[PDB]
Amino acid sequence: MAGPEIVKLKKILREKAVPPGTEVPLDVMRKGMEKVAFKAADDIQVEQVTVAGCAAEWVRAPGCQAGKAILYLHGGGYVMGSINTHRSMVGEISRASQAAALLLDYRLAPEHPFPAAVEDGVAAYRWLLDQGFKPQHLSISGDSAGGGLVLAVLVSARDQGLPMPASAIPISPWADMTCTNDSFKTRAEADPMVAPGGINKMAARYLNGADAKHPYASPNFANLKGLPPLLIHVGRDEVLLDDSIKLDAKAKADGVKSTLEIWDDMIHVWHAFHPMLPEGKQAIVRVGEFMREQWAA
Ligand SMILES: [Cl-]
Ligand code: NA
Repeated sequence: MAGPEIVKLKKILREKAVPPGTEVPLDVMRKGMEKVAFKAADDIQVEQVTVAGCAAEWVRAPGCQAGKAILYLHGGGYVMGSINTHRSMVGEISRASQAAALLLDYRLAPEHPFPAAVEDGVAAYRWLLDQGFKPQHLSISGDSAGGGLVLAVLVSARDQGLPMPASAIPISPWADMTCTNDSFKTRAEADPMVAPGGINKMAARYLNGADAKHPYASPNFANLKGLPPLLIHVGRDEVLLDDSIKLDAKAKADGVKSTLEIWDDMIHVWHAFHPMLPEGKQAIVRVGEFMREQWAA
């Protein structure tokens, strides 16, 4: 059934998880995420750059093809996460796709609420086009809050007249700020991650009074017509299951070439656990293949 890695991983995550209900201050969560972040592989080279007023890093694994790039939007519920927390996983995505990744330190809430993150994402994409990268040589990817942001950035870029990239790969996307999908109940017991009444708090902090059904905050409610080919990754054992299934339905309905992959026994952004999780490495390899596939077309 389930690999021994995932089983032990779920065990470890449940042991370290903070009890439901307990309110962890934001700076504490932010420092905790930074503290436990995985160190990127020794062969991942990095270059600090500033993009659209944001700190960023070009994350290049060996084997990167010149002319191609990935705009990567990190997870962290729009309130935490950074270049440092995602450098390891992004390095591996760069390895599998044979393309350098632009890891953006976009503005976070509550200091900079919605639509600050979307503006930064769109500006970073504009920046890439301005640097000379061709739309057909580009890809946008991100996890969790970052996965939703991938879609939000695409819709906003499109509305502003920007060309669409060759592909987009949202990982465990959070594309519905309302958090009302059934999976928050049907997949809760199997989701070792936290938890959430904790997730409603992040939505509150990000929106800061904005309509939770705003297209740029919750892409599952947006018009996705014209968006590029999509690869949607999501674990069957996560509370955001329904977000990915509904995103896929919305996309196909809007004429978008969408490919949803629900990985059995997997958890929220299981990719991040590639060091100890075979499925993690596998999923990342798949993201890379899909990106290469779309760039070849
Ligand atoms: Cl923001
Ligand atoms: Na198909």
